[PDB]
Amino acid sequence: AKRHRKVLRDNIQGITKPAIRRLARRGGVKRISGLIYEETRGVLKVFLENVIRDAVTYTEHAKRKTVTAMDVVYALKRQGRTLYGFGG
Amino acid sequence: KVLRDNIQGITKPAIRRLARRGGVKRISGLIYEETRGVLKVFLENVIRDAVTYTEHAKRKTVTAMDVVYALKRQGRTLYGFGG
Amino acid sequence: RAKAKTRSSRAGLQFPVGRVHRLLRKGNYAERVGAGAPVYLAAVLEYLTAEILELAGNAARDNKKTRIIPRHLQLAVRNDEELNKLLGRVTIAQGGVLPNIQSVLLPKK
Amino acid sequence: GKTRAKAKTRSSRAGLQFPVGRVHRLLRKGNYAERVGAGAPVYLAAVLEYLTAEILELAGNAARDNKKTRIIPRHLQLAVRNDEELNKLLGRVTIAQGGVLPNIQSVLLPKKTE
Amino acid sequence: TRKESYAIYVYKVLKQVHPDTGISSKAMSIMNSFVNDVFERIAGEASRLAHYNKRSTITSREIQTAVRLLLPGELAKHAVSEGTKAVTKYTSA
Amino acid sequence: KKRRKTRKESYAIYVYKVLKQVHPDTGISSKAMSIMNSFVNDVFERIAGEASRLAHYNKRSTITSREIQTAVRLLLPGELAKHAVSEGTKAVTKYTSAK
Amino acid sequence: KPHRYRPGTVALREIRRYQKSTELLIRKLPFQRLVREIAQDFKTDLRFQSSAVMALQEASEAYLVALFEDTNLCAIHAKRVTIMPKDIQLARRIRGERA
Amino acid sequence: KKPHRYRPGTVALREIRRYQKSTELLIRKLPFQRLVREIAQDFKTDLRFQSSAVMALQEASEAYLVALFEDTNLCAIHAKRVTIMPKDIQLARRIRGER
Amino acid sequence: TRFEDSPSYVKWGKLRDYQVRGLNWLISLYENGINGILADEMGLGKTLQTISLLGYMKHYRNIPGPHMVLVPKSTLHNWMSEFKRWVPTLRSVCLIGDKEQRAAFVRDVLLPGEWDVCVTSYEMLIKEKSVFKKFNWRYLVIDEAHRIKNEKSKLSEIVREFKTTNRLLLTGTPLQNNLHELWSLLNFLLPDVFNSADDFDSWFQKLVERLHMVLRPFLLRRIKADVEKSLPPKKEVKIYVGLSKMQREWYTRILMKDIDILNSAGKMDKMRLLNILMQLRKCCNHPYLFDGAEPGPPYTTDMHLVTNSGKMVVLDKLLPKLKEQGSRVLIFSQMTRVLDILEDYCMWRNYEYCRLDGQTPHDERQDSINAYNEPNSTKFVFMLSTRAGGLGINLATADVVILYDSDWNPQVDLQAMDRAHRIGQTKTVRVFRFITDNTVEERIVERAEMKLRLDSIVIQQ
DNA sequence: AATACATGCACAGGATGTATATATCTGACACGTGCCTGGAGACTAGGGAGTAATCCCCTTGGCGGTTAAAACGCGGGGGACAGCGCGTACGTGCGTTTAAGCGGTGCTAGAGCTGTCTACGACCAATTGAGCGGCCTCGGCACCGGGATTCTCCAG
DNA sequence: CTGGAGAATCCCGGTGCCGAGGCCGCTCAATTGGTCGTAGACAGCTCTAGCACCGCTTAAACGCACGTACGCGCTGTCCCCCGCGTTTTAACCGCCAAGGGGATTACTCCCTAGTCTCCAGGCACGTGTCAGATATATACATCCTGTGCATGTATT
Ligand SMILES: Nc1ncnc2c1ncn2[C@@H]1O[C@H](COP(=O)(O)OP(=O)(O)O)[C@@H](O)[C@H]1O
Repeated sequence: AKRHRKVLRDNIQGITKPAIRRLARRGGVKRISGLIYEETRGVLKVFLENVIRDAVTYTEHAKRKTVTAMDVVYALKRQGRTLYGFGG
Repeated sequence: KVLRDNIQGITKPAIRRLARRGGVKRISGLIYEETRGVLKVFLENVIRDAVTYTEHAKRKTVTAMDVVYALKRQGRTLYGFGG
Repeated sequence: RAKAKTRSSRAGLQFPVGRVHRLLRKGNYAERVGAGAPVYLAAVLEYLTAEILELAGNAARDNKKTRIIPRHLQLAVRNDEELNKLLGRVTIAQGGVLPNIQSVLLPKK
Repeated sequence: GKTRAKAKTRSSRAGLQFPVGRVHRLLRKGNYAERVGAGAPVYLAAVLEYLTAEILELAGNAARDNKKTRIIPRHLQLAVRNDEELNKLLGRVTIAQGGVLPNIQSVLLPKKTE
Repeated sequence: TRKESYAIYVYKVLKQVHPDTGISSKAMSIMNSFVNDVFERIAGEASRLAHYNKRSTITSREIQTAVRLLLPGELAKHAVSEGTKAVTKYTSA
Repeated sequence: KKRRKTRKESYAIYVYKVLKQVHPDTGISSKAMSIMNSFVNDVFERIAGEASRLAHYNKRSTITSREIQTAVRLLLPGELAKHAVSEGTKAVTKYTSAK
Repeated sequence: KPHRYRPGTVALREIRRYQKSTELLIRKLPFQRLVREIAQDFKTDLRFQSSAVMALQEASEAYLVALFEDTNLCAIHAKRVTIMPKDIQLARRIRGERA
Repeated sequence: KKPHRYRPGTVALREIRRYQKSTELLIRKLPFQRLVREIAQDFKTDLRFQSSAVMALQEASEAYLVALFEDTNLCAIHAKRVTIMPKDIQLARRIRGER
Repeated sequence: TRFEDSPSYVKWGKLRDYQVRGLNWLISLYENGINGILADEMGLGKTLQTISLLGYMKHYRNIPGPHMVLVPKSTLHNWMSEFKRWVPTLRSVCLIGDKEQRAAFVRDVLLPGEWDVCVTSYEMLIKEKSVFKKFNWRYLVIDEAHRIKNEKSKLSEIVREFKTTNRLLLTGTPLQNNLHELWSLLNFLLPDVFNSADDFDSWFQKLVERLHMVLRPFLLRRIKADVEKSLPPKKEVKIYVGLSKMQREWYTRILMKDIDILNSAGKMDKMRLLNILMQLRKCCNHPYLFDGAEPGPPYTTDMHLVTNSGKMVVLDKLLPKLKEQGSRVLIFSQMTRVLDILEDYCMWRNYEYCRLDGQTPHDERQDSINAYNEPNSTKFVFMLSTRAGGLGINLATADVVILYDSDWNPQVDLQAMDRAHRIGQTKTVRVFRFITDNTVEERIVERAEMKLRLDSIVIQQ
């Protein structure tokens, strides 16, 4: 099996394959390949890198240390995806 | 003096030139009328959004700046015409 | 010195207009703000909110609930045409997806 | 008293080439905030100066590669599209008389290419 | 502390439209953020109209044309009708 | 004359000075000058709107150099942003050191 | 005897020729009559400054060229060479101009 | 005797209908939170979070991937196919207007 | 008043006299109609006290049930063994497991009211509140009454809204931090005399006055030095260890905050985010808890694993020193990863361990405690989490307890301290507890000492 | 008078809408500020109507090509058919690890004081930037010639 | 099959050859730089307490792995038909010139309308509290798959 001090599963791979499957059936697709998951993790890392870079820039400008919900609403609004709900 | 059927004045080789700039080798039939519909609805959108600017400014003449602003608020900004 | 009539009570509105005027002045839109301006703007906001909440109330009535949840108004906006076109790049949190399965994926055999 | 000394403009006082005073005036009249800081239009004109310097460097390179001596809109289009970050900065901007980057798809190349 | 919001007015028009219908907490936050976004978009558009026509004020004409711009067809028509009716009510009274 | 046709202020001579700085032997067509002028007006509008929304969000009223710094950190992507921030900070510290 | 070209190479000739060029591929006067024809029912008896018509021709030409580029991408991904109305309908559906 | 295995393409349909008729999250919250903290660690080190911030951009990333899988399924249907593939999301991200 | 001896309803029953005096106290509380707090020291027959109480109740007061007993899940089989061994006449049931055996258990025995006493762990009550709110409970006895430390926990609510007659409490260390623990316990047991915490503060020589104002109506507090007189009191030596070279360089490395290698860049990987004091606790325990402190590993357990933290150095020097001493040793690791590292090390030094991590199932738990407590036992080392192991078990076989790291609360340290000092010991109760310097751990034991001092001034009476 | 494939029920099974209790927690509402909005007035300046100058868009006319329109034929691409095989769906058994509930810190959001130097505003000077005009060099255009890719026989 | 020879148009490139928009030089103006006087946004310094991090506990549902099997993706063939390529025939775009009036647009006066500023008061918010909408549980009828096979026509 495995030996002790079990620290594993690099953090992008923590987004598990049935979660991408559940997102797929939520998106309404009948049948997935076996290669969709890796590039999907790449797409998600790219998108979160852009949005988190904007929110970190916002919170750096306000001289804070805690990313709020308002910072990521401003970051997503500045990208073209206005998120209702959280904050405001 | 209202004009009648100028959309079919956009001739087939003009659409072929517009396509072959885009990089397409073979072009099937009946793509033409769909291209007429696309062009017509797009510039219907920008003509309505320009005419509203002109009628707010109390003019009778559509300037180029109204077209530039109407393309700007559509997220399709056009440079060159004195922005 | 007399009784204070709110301008929303003189415009027939339900949205406030003093707050809208204070927002227009402090929001740095122009150095001057007309007196028909906050009345007209609160009228448009009131019509838009009534327009959403009527459809969201119908959708909450379909799912046999009194309350209105984000799923109801999300289905109401994406089910309507004009409100969808107004809110195309707008992501309602806790909203879910309007149900749509493409017809070549049903078995039908 | 020196009621008008040597009128050293701020573009020469920042070591710049862009109209600091005109940018200050357009920030004041521009309905952007209540007050506009003094260190702001120097920074803004410097950033605009650097961006214009980049676009003109690439347009001059692409125009010299076409042997001409005047930057035309085609050279501006090829300069902005043959660079990644400027393409992402101008991902929506069409320019007039610009043309397209030359790009045939690899599939549409004729068969038995050899 | 003090933080203004459009909660009670949304509840008022909700009770006006449907007299027996509640609403959540998060649906109230969604409607509040929606009203904030729409008001911000219309006010920014009227500001840009006032800059384009060399003006310096915002009267009802600028926001009426901003409503003409921002909304699709029948929604824009009915919002313009509602706004003109409300400003005639305000001026006449 | 003809009422001395109105002062249509634009960015012609600054574009032309910078063009003589980088490629000192290269002219420019007038339509390309209109392109660069519309470009610099658009970019100034973008940075101004961004710094205005920043100063609005922090509940302040003074657009100063820090908000333009974070506005060009938001707008410009990557290497362009870092080079522009370095150049703008150099210009501001030169103008403050020599005012 | 009348020496011909193989079907599929004059199209590549035209692709290189038009991507090299930067002119207006649609002629200007029928486009102007089109714009007046569809502005006839928004406000009657308008006037166009003809820099407006030049700007509209540039905007619609750039829009249609980007549309045909993405449509060509579609009909190549679908294992074809020719483009067909399902490809352009997919292009506007994915891009979001069509709901 | 003879256990009742469902056909390929039936549990898929019931899963699609069940997950489209719901509105809850799909990604599990602690791996997403640790992923967000590792992305945000790259830009700046000492970053706390709101604990509604991560829920906010979880809803954002979920809506993004749902739209991406939707038009990916669209273009895969267009290719006379049912299974989605890497070229599907590459074409969708290209003609969508992204990188 | 009542039974003036070790009574007769208990079978194989040797009640000591002070427990019988406490029984008279509880029955006097029952006569006065007041919910009380039985909160003396551990190892004072407290489970035998309440078992003797219900053995009096069912026999001479004709109360056949129900009287639930709340325990931590590490004490269910212990309580059921004490019920089956001392007062057998009460119908004895116990509930544990997933929803399937829970449904089977309620369908069998919990419908008709057939049992008399039902021991039940905490989370089982949180899952079956809908079942147990459908009963008329006579008593309510909570063993280890410190899950009710705050009065805002969902367990605190769900035990406050029991429609029941009597409540009784059973803990060892009734004070937790200052006053609010006693406040919440008083607002649980007798809620109709208690309104706000300011009332408790205004009632709070004033400290000893409020102490007797608790002690006379409802409190009982003793220690084994008052009643036992047959045992060593304690035997403690506070030994401080050195800091290894790897320990010191890891301490400077975590104090400059700019350390990691596990990518192309030298990032931080979130490990120095907010709570740097517990990161220094993790450092001072062992650097190998962090990533890559061992080299790019073929996972062998060298002596460099034990010579890279001074606690482990003194520990490896002392385990043969206790082997020649020849008695059972008892290690209490707070961090479970440190317990895993000790598992690897005692496998490397080939002693017999029984790991009590806190995620082990109960069926592999009670038999492990029994095999440690067998007559002439063999399992030399006994590795436990401090909380889920040292909360409520009895380990009178050993005599030396190794408190590896004292946590922020000194009273759970006293609980894991006196686990070995349960009934007393044939030998003396040696304590070898470790502490590292030049860190926050001295501040930990100092704040624990101030908490223990403000507990001591009131716990002397 | 038994085989071959097809159509269709039967029924075995599994999910699922629904009937009904009920536990709860969370939205609806009641109250007590107080701070923002309204009443009320002085004002000045931004907009509003007038007015002539004038550029500048719209019609008309001609004509001369250049592009569009129509036609053919065929060759190659789209599309249906079919064969296969392996890649993905589905069911089940272990296992792990998220999730809700604990304690248990303390960093850091956040509110309030408060003093200054920051920008606003105004005056006055003076000069740089827009406009106008002239002029000539870069570039578009045109002949024309020489290379450069393509297609087909045809002798390998 | 098949490279290749050679026509054979296509296209680059060269060399004039006009020509007309950059390009620079006055010009003179609205704008900006210098001075300085106020005032109040923000920098900076408090406290403070809210919530964010962080590990343990304990359940239990999903994730992982594997088995199996079959259904869809991929390739390959045929065919057929329909867009590409070229030729011939129209047609109307574009260039040029000229007129005409009309919107426009910069200047002028004037005048209401939003701003500024006190003074008071009542609607919006924060806090608390409680009952009912719904989340949950369990039970049961109600549909949907699936497929085994009985047979409903065909085959023999
Ligand atoms: N009469 C007695 N005879 C022998 N042993 C006793 C007697 N009474 C109590 N004990 C021992 O003292 C121990 C006290 O344990 P206790 O502290 O009551 O457990 P908890 O900490 O759960 O309350 C019991 O486990 C029991 O073994």
